Formats: sequence, structure tokens, C-alpha cells
Amino acid sequence: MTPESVMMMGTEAMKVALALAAPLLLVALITGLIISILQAATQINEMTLSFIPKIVAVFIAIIVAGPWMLNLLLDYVRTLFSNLPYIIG
Amino acid sequence: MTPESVMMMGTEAMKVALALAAPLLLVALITGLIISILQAATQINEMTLSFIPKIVAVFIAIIVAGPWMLNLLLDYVRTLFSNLPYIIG
Amino acid sequence: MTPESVMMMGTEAMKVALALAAPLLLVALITGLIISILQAATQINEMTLSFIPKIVAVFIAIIVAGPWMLNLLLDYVRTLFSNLPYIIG
Amino acid sequence: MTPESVMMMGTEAMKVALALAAPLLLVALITGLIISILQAATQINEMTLSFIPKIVAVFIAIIVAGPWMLNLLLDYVRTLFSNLPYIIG
Amino acid sequence: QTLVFITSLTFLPAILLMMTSFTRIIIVFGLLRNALGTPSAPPNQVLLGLALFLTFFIMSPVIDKIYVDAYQPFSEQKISMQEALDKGAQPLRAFMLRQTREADLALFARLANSGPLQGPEAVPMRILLPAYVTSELKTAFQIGFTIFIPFLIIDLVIASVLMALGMMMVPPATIALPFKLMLFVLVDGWQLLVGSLAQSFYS
Amino acid sequence: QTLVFITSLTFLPAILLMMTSFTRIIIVFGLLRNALGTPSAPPNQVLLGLALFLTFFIMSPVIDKIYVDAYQPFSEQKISMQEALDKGAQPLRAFMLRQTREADLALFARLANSGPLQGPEAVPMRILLPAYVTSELKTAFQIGFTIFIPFLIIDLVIASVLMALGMMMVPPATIALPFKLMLFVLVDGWQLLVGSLAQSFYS
Amino acid sequence: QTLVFITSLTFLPAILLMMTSFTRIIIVFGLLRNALGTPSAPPNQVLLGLALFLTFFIMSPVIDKIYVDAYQPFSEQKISMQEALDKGAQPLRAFMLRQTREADLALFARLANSGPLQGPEAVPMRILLPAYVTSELKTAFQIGFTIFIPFLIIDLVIASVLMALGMMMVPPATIALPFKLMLFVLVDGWQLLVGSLAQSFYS
Amino acid sequence: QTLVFITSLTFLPAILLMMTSFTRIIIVFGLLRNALGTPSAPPNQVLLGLALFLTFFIMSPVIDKIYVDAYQPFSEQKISMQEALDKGAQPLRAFMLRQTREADLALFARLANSGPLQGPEAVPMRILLPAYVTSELKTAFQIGFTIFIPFLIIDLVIASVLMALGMMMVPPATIALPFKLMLFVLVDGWQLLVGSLAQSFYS
Amino acid sequence: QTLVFITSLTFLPAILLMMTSFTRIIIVFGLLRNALGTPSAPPNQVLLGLALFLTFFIMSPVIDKIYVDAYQPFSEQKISMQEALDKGAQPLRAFMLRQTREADLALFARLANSGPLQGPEAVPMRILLPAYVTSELKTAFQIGFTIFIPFLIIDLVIASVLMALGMMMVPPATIALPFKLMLFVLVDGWQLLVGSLAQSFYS
Amino acid sequence: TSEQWLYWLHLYFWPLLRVLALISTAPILSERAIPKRVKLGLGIMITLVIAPSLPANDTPLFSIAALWLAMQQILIGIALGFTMQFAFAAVRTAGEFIGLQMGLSFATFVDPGSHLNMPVLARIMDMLAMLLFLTFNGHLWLISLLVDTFHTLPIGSNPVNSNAFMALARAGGLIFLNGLMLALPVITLLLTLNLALGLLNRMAPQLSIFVIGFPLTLTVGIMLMAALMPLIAPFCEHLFSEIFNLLADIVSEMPINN
Repeated sequence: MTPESVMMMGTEAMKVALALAAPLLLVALITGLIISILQAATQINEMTLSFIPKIVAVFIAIIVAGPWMLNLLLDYVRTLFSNLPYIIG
Repeated sequence: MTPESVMMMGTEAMKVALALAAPLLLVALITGLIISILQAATQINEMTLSFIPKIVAVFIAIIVAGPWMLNLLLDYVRTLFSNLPYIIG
Repeated sequence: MTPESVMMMGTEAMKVALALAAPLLLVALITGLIISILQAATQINEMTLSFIPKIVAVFIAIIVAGPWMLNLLLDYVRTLFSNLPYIIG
Repeated sequence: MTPESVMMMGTEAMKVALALAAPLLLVALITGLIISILQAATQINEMTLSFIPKIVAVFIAIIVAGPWMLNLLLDYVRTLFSNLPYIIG
Repeated sequence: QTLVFITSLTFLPAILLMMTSFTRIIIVFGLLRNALGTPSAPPNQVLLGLALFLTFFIMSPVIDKIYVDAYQPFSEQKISMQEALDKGAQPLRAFMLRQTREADLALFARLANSGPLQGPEAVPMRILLPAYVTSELKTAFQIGFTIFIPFLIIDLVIASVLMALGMMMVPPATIALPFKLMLFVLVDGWQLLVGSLAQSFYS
Repeated sequence: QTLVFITSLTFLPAILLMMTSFTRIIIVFGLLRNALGTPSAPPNQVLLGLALFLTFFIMSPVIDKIYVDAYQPFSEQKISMQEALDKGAQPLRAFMLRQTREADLALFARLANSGPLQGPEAVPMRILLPAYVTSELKTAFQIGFTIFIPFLIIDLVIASVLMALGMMMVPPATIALPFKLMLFVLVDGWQLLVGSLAQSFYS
Repeated sequence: QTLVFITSLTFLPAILLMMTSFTRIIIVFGLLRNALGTPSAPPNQVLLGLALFLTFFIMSPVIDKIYVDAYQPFSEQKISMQEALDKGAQPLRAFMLRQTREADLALFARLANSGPLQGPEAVPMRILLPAYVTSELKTAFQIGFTIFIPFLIIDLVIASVLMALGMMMVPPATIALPFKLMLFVLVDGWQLLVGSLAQSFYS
Repeated sequence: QTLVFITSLTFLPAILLMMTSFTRIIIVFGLLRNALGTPSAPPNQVLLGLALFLTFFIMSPVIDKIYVDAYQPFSEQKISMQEALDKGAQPLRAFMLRQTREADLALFARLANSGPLQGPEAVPMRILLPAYVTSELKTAFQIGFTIFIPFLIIDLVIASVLMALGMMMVPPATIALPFKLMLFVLVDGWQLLVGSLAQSFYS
Repeated sequence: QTLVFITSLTFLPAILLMMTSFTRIIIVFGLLRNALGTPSAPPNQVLLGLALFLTFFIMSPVIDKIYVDAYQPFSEQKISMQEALDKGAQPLRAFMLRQTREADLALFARLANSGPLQGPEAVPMRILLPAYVTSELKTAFQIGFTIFIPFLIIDLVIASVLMALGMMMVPPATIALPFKLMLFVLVDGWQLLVGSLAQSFYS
Repeated sequence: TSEQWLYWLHLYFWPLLRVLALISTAPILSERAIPKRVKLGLGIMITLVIAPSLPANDTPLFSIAALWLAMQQILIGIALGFTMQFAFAAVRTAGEFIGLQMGLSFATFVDPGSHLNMPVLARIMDMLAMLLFLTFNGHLWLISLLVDTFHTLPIGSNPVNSNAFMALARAGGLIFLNGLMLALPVITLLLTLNLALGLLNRMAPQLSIFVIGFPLTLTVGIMLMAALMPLIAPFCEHLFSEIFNLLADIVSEMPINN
């Protein structure tokens, strides 16, 4: 319970959150840019034309990533629940 | 409750959702693209001009799809609720 | 209770909705299209130039149509809420 | 509560709202056309070139019209809130 | 008999505030703040306080009548719920029959398969309360619908003006809060409301 | 017996309130105010009171039977054990059987693994209640589903119109509430609802 | 008392709060936080603590007069709950009457139909409160509209400078969010608000 | 003595209901109401009653055994609960042991460091109750997670259809409350739930 | 005497449950329920029963020592509780003194202006209790806040993913709840939780 | 058990009310996660330590005049509670305005249902900054401060003053100041991204911030929020010291002006 431990808690939390969320968001941005380039250059653009592929991409990437995105949480929540009696002491 | 069984339930639900959602947004994207390609070559391009066809298309597609899109849910929810007493142990 | 009667309900409601909202967006689309054609051949176009007639058109069409649109709903909601005590059985 | 009185109320409110918003969007459209036409005859256009005049024109027209645009609302709102105890009975 | 006694207490104020008034007032206030964007008023304190003061004043004549009829001989506590029900109800009954649509009672007498219906007491207590509340709700929703119109006017004006300039992405629902506020304080729009809910009430 | 008295004051009201009616009604109002956007009624005060009154009118024959056949003879205080509970349940049995789906009693006779059950009075208490409740909740969800449809029509219509002009910015749930009140006071939508919940109930 | 006592005690804290102030303050704080996007303050704690501290400061002289003229003399001699209540009502009355609009008194004297009144303090206690609350609501919405103005100007200039260059799609709701805070603290805004709500109260 | 008496009066009505059932059922229903949008069915009234009735139906055999083995000798009052609680504990002991996980017994024995366990009644009660409740919670959350999936399918397919054609602003929690009532009376899901919770319970 | 008697109905049992345990376990479970979305577990029965069962487990050796040392001669009722208290307070005290942090003891010994103590047993009970309870609060929060973080991370990830697609108007709290159930039952999360809370307690 | 002693038990009720006031108004330190009979248990325990050694001998006369005295205590308790919570409101406000700049802020429109933006970030920064109190002392400093107010501002005729309530009411004030001071680097970095996405629109208007913007800025707003965690550790030390100085100063100022 030293203010180094309390800040290490947060520094681990945000790193796990980034590791989880960054693949999905990066696929979303990649699909967005790939279609937005095709959006111009043959100028045609209504408004979206791209939210549908931005759903296809996430729906694919979640199944492809799958297991280890689970394993991260499984490991870290377990270590948390195991170290709880030593955080106090 | 291994993360393999939960992965099986997940892959089943995602296939059901794909089956439910494919025709609606597929037709949406198709008609949107077909109109947008007309926005050039006769450059006329107001803002959308195509939110209405995307409405009539879904209006047609839900009528045509109709019974089996509901039968999918009716069957899968039935098997789910019948297998519930066998997921506990 | 069978998926057949619920499909009858759907065929009724969607047709009421179409009849209710047809003229509004029809005249909207028509004025918008005829203007956006004029925005070519004398290409002049800043961005919109056309939202104003889309307001005037719907403004006229609501006033013209008016009572019969309301009578539709007053009739069909009446039939619904009057058949209500028999949908039970 | 006849569907006729609830058409009279709408027919009054629509015309009051039109009376309010008339000069604003009228001068908006006027200035828009006037500028966009001069996007020929030394045609060169960057993107818009026409937002600022649309702002100064509305800024002029608001203070020009002003008090009577306020008076319309101030009168008919008083009328509505004074006639409330009669629409009930 | 301790069972029924305390069971009656947890509801009795709530039902008492149903028998008389304060229903349509609170419903109008609730539908008021639904316009003007956010709540913007702390219902815990202001709206309930106003609704209590207004109903107190509106009921003051019939409340003082009930006082004279019951509470003055109740100095002795004459009879436990025999004529305090009658000399409490006849005022209540006239108060609601002045306010109740004659057709609502027709419906609630049809379903009850009624026979002789001549006096207010020939319309039993169990028949009035639901019909009374149904009528009150209809009146309150009438008032509430009439309220919304100028705010719709303002919102549509602002939205159309923004979309006219080429302001495609500004949230006009957030610009139009001070304008509603000013155009509602200018017209002295809070005197009119608590005056209409007091005039249209008794009639 | 001091224990069972407070446990009774805790549970027994909720039991008697589920045992007769007032379960099908409240779910309907609760699903109703889920439409119309905001609460639009203070459930702590209005909807609960109204739903209690409707039931106090609907169960008039059952409550009259109970009174005349239990408590008028209970002035004698003959027996508070056998005919206080047994005789009092005879009207409730019929009132619950008349509104109980047939498939439900089959299921809860099957699970309990009973032998020959012919008499509905030979149907013990414990098989009756949960089947009755499941049936009631089914029918209440049916009515609640049938309710929502015109409101959905209005909201989809307004949203489509708004998107047609390009008004992405506007939160269409704010324009569609006054129309949701107009279409609800215009067809007298409030009389029909209580009429339906009163007619279809007993049957 | 058994029943009325506890209910009256529960109602009391709303009565004392509404009677005096704190119904004009919280509305201004709410409107402030409604400017600058989301709440940006935990209502149930902070914007109640601050809004109670200001009110007690503003009302300290009233309580000082009440103390000096009622408690100290009612102590040990010379007053028995009759002159104390009077000489304590008169300062609070003079406090309210200074704030009520002139019309609201006339309105609530007309609808309540009070006879010939001669003294301002002679206006009964019941007639004072609701007119006071309505007047303060008007003044509070006025202050809130005066507050909203510079933030509107900021948003308008930023949106314009965006569209002056060609930023049609970019939702200026984000860019203009830090500038509000920067220019609300860079000019030490909060002190100006307590200053205004302290000066413009009695004037 | 009377002190611990009212002490137990405050707790025991919860201790008993925890001991048998009513801890998986309520939690499953509560995880249900969180699906289907808004808390439609009111927890203060309906779910408590439904869950208590269903638990009475399931516990009827255990209650019969407890009756014939305790109350019938409690008619005589053979001994002061010395075996009425004792013999009454046997059916509850075996009942819990049937559904009690075997790993939870192991863990909670390890935390207490108990030696060889051979017989069922070699399991001390203070090892059962916590392990029992944690097992019931595991089961309840398993059932609750399994219930959700179709509602998630509906919500996400609706939300992904809306944003497919503009309409980014319609709050899909309004279009998806009906569908969750078509799907839920169309498949008769109110019979499948109670059937499964009654069946899987005994095992 | 309705006041003085009835306040001690909850006072004394709550104080008796403040002495030893049941003060931190409630808080851990309540923080869990503050996470994990809505209540989803009714406090009125479930959490109270669970947190009382775990305390009857953890304090089993303590109650055993009391039962042998003081309860058993109290069957004789040899002395009014003087050593019954003492020889029962010493197991309670020794259990308490093991968990009271150091700072709290020194602080509350200062605030009482006490004299220098030679033995820990010399620490009076009126000094121990508040220090113990404060220490227990500040460790219960240290566990609870360390439990949240994964749940809040799931919330943040879900919200970011939803907003990445364009689904502004969805309440991501409704899509979170199932994932926060699978990641609770999937890591056996309840057994870890209770084993921790039962180990870290005594150690 | 007769009413003989209950009136002697009536001696502790005033400090009891003060301490219950200080407890009830500082929830994030002692909040609704606690059962109201434990949150009230602390009171009667603590006063038993404090009640003796106080020369407090007062009387609730007929139609009690000391009801007016009940006005005094609730103020001082509130004066401590509703003051101490500015150390949390500052970090909550620093957290909110960050998330509102990436994706959370589309509750800008008319009032939606629940907030749904608070639970993202401002519920974590309030949690960390709630653990940092418990490492130094949560209520210990506060309970000592209130023990001191039991000596300075005891009980009685001259209840309170003014011009100090105005002091701590003009005080925050510093809520928004500290709110900036924390998040200034994150906000400055994110403004540059928000304007950088802009200069793409002038190159191609199809980049539609819903297509590019949020998937880009969300990852960066998580990155920077990870990289700026340690800076929260020495900063919170100020937010505690400044406000404790505030409290001590005003609590010492009030009585000498009586």
C-alpha cells in the first residue's frame, strides 16, 4: 500500500486496456482509410458507404483474435484475486 | 465452464446473427452503391438523394424474408432454453 | 399467437406507415431532385441551395394532406385497441 | 377534442413559425445565389467563398426585423396560454 | 387486529393525494420540464412544493367546508368513518362530478352492469375514483400537448436557420436552450401557467 | 407467534396482491410509459394508485363473496383456522381458474408428478398459483406488445422525414413526444385502454 | 400526535428551504453546468454544498435580526410564543415581500379571493410563499439566460472560423470544449457568479 | 433473552429463505429484468411473489417431510426442538448436499483445515451453508449469462441495421423493446424458463 | 414509549455485528454490486444472508472458545456477566487487536486523553471499537476498489469499441453486463473472492 | 429501563448529531455502499470517546428553544464534509473533460438516459484518488479537525458567523483550476489531433470524422492516459494539503470573530 503500488495498479490497468482495445480500433481505422481512399479517386461518396465494412471488419477481427484477448483478462484478474491478501500486507 | 464451450456458444450466436443480418444490410449497401455510381456521370449530387431508396429496399426485403428470418430465432432460442438444464453440470 | 397472425399485424402496420409517410418524403425527393438537376447546366452550387424548397414543399404538403392522414391513424388505432381484448384468446 | 380543432391549432402554429423563419432564410438564399452566380466570370472557387456573407446578412436582417418578430410570438403565446382553460372545456 | 391497521398507513397519504387533486398539476409540471431540454428544476423541492401550494389553495373552499362538516364535531370525534365518510365524500363527490366527464361514468357504469343511477351516492365510491383519475389524466395530457407547441416552433426555426447557413454539424438542440428560456421568461410565462391550472380546475 | 406477524406484514400483502389481479395491469402501464419517452407519470403516486383502484373495481364480485361468506359470519368468530382460510379460497379458486391457461396447469401437474387430478378443487393450492402467474404475465406481455405499434409508426415516420431533409443533428425523440400526446388524447386512447383491461379480464 | 407529526417533520426541510432562498441558487448552478457540456460537477454533493453555503451567508442578517429580537427577549421573560412568532415573522416577511413581483400578489389574492387587505405584512402567510416561488423562478431563469450568452458567442465564433476555412464535417462541439473552461477560469469566473448572486439578491 | 429474540426476528425470515431456494430464482429473474430494456416488472411487488410461489412449489416435498417429522410431534411438543430442529435438519442437509458442488466443500474445508470426511452428516453445517450459497451463485450466474445471448443478438442486429442507412440518432432501445416481446411470447419463453428452473433444480 | 423501545430493535444487533466482522464483508459485496451494473442481487435478503453466513464461518473458533469458556458456566448462571463478559471479551479482544492497524490505536488513544498503557489487554473497549471499525473500513475499501478495475476496463473497452463504429445512442452499460458475467463465472471469480476474503481476514 | 436514565442519555445527543452530520456528508470517504446502520453505528461509538471531558450541560426546555441550537451543529459538520469533497471534484472534473474530447461527448444533445460518459474515466480517477487518501489518513485528520472544533466552537448562544461561509464558498473556485492543471497536457495534445484531422478535410471532404476521427483519437487518448498516470501521484498531494490548510484556517478564523 505504497503510492508506488497504487500507481502501478493504474499503469497495468491502462496497458491491459490498450492491449485489448487497440486491435479492434486499428482494424476499424484501417478499413475506414482503405475505403475513404477509394471514396475519392472516382469521387463517389454518399455519406457512409463504409460503416458496413467497418462492421464486417470488427465482426471478423473479433473471431480471429478471440482466444488471447480472453487469456489476457483471465491471467490478470487471476493474479489480482491472488495478490489481494498481500496488497493489504 | 472452459473457455472452449463459451467459444462454441459465441460462434453459434455469431452465425445466427450473420444469418439474421445478411440480407437487410446487404441490400442496403447494394442499392446505396448503385445510386452513388449514378451521382457522377451526370454529376448531380444533392446530399443523400438515396435515403429513400434505402428505405424502400429494406421495406421490400423484410417482407420477402419474413418467415424464415423469424423461424431461425424461434428454433435457436428453443434449443437454448431446452439445453439450459444441461449447462449447469 | 402463431407467427402467422404476428405477420398479419406486421403487414398492416407497415402498410399504414407507408401510406402515412408517402407524400412527405415523395415531394421532398421530387423537389430535391428537380432542383439538383438545375444545379447543373448553370453548374452553380455552393453547398445546399436546396434545403429551403425542401422546407417549403413539406410545409405545403402537410397542410394539403392534413385531415386524412390523421383519420387513417384515428381509424386504425381504434381497430387495434378494440381488437385488444380478443388478442388474449 | 375534435380532430378539427387539433387541425386549427396546427394551421395557426405552422403559419406563425413560417412568419418567424421567413426573412432569415429568404435573405440566406438570396445572398447564396447572388454570390454563387459570381462564381463564374472569373470563375475561380476554392471551396465555399460564401459562408461569411451569409452570416453578415443574417446578422443584419435579425436586428432589422427584430421587435415585430418578437411581437408575433409574444402575442400568440399569450393567446395560447390564455385560451388553455377553454380547450379543456 | 393489528394487521390491517398498519397496512392502511403505508398507502393512506398516497391515496388521499389521489382522491382530490395534485395529480394533473404534477403531470403538467412533469411534462413542462420535458420541454426546455433538461429537467433544469430540482423536482425534490421546487415542483412538489409548487404543486402542494397550488392544490392547497385550489382546495381551500372545499377543504374548509370539510373542516366545518367533520373536524368541528370531530372535536368530540363523533363517529369513526360513518359520516366523516359522507360529509367528506359529498364534498369530494361534488368536486369530482364537477370535474368528471359524463361519458367516463357512463362507461364505468356499463361494465359494472348498473341499474338505478339517480344521485351521486347512487354512484358508489368504487365507481368514481377510477373514472375521476381517467378524466384527470385526459385533461392533464390535453394541457401538456398544448404546452409543447411554442417550444417546437422555436426549435424548428433554429434548426432550419442553421441548416440554411450550411451549419450541417451544429447540435441545434443545445443552442436552443437559452432562447427557450428567454422567450419563456419574457411573456411572463409562469403566471399564466399557475393561473390556468387554477381557473380551468374548478370551473 | 410474534415472529410470524411481522413476516406476515412483510410478505402477505405482496402475496394477496399477486393472488388475485393487479399483476396483469401494472406491467401494462409500465410498458406504456416506456413508450411516450419520459416517465410522464410519477409511478410512486399515480400509476400505482390507479392500478389499485381498477382492481378494487374489477374484483367487486369476489370481494363481495368473500365478505358475505367469511367475515359476516366471522362477526361470530366461529373458527379462524378451517373456514377462515378454506371457505375464503373457494371464490379465489374460480376467479383464478377462469383466467388460467390450460397448458400451464398441465405443465405444473406434470412436474409435480401427480396421479389422477380431475377436480380443480382437487388441484391443490401449490399447483394453481405459479401456473396462474405465468399465464397472466404472458397475456400482459401480449397486450403490451400490441400497444407499442402506433407509437413505433410515428417515431419511424418522423425519423425518416428528418433524415430526408438532411437534419442529422436533430434528436427526433424530442419532436415525436407532442405527437405521441396528440394521437393519445385524440382517439380517447385512455378510455379504450381501461375498458379493455376491464372487459377482457374476467371473461 | 402519531401520524401528522412524522409526516410534518419529513415535509419541514422542504418548507424551510423553499420559503427563503436556495430555490433561486440551485437553478443557476444547474444552468451553469448545463453550459460547458456535461454536468462537470457531482450534483448531489458539490453543487448542493456550495449552493447551501451561499444561501446561509446571504441570509445571515435575517437570522441575526430574528435572534436578537425574538430569542434573547423570549428567553427568561416577557414573551410567550405570541409576540415571538410575530416579531420573527415580520423580518422574514419583509425579506420575502422585497422580492415578490407586484403582480403575483394580486393574482394569488384574486384566485384565493381574499378580502380587503391593508398592510403588506397583513397579507396572510399562506398567500406569501407561492407568489414568492414563482417570482424567484422567473428571476432565476433570467439570470441563467444572462449567463448563457458568452458561451454561445464562443461556440458561434468557433463554428464560424471552422466553416470559414471549410470544416463542414468536423463537429465543433469538441474543439470548443476546452476553451470554455480556459476562459471561465482565466477570468476567474466563479467569483463573479457568487458576487452577482450576492449583490443582485437584495440590491 | 428477549434481546436476541427480536434480533432473530429481524434476520431469520431472510436466513430461512436463503437456506433452501429462492437465491437462484430471484437472481435469475433480476438478471432477466435487466435485459428487456427498462425494469418493467416491479421488483417491490411482482418478482418477490413469483419467486416465493415457485419456491413453495419446489419445496413442497421437503416441506411435507418436515411437517410429518416435526410438526406432527410438535403437536405433542415431544421435546423442546431438540430433535425438531435436528430431524428437521436432515432433509435440508441432504437437499443442499445434492446440489452443493464438490469442489466448494473441498475448498471451504481446506480454509478450515478439517481432517477425514467420510459420511454426509460428517459435513458440519458451518461448512455447508457458505459452500452451498457460493454454488447457488455460480449456477445462477451461469443461467443468467446463458439467458442473455438472444437479446444481445436482437439488440446488435437492430443497431447495426439502423446505422447502415443514416439514422445515427434513433435510440435503438425504443425499437428493440417490442421485438423482445414478440420473441418472448412467440416462443412461449415464460413457460420454458419456469420449466427449466424447476427441472434443473433437483437433479 | 414507541420511540425508546423501537430504536433499540436495530441498534443492539447492529452493534453486536459491528464488534467482530460483517462490517467489511457487506462493504465488499456492496462495492461488487455497485460494479457489475445494476443491483442484480437483492440486498434485502441475498447479500445480508450471504455476509452473515460467511461471518458465522470465519468466527467459528471464536464462538467455540466463548461456548466452552463462558456460555457453558452461564448454563449454571454462576455469576452475572462479569467474567462471562471478560472471559468472553478476551477472545473477542484478542481477535480484534489482531486486525486493528497501528495508527488508529494511537489516534483514538490521543483523542481520549488517555494514560500510557503497559499491556495491550489494558486497552479499554471504548477505545478499541472505533479504531477497529475505522481500520476495517479502510481495508474494506482497499479491497473493494482493487476489485473494480477490471470491470471498469471492460466498460471502457466496450464503450470505445461502440463509439468507434458510430453507435453514439446506445447505453453501453447494457452490452457490458453479459461480458461482466462471463468474466466472473469463467475465472471461477466467486471462489477466488470468498477464499481471499476468508484468508486475508485472519492470516 | 424507565425514563429516568433516558434523559441522562439525552446528554450525548448534540455531539452525536454533529458527528453524524460530518459522517453523512462525506460519502466518497464513507458512502452509500455502507448500510445506514453501520454509518450510524460509527457515531454512537465515536461520541462515547468524545462525550466525556466536555463541559456540556444543557437543557431541552418546554417547546424547546435548543431546537434553534440544532441549527448550529449540522452547519459545522456540513462545513467539514461538503468542503473536503473538493479534492475529489477536481480530479473528477479533470477526468471528464478528457473523455469528452475523444468519443464520450455525444451526450451533448438533449438529456439522454443515464450519463454513460462518467463511468468511462471519471470513475477510475475518483477511485485511485480515493485509494490515496486511505494511504495517508481518510477520516483521521478529519475526525481530529472535528475534535478541535468541539473545543473552539463549543455550543450555545452565539451560533455561527458569516463571511467565512462566503470564504469557503468562493473557495471552489479552484475546482476548475485544478481540473485544468491536471489535464492540460492531455487536452493540449488532443486539440492538436482534433485540428490535424481538420486539415485533411480541405484536401478531401470525405474523411467524415465519424470514419477516421474517433478510431484515431480513442487509441491516443488511452495511450496518453497511460503515460500520464505517475504524474497523478505527486499532484494529489497538493490537492490534499491546500484544502487542509483552507479548513484549518477557516475553522480557526470563525471563533475569534464571534
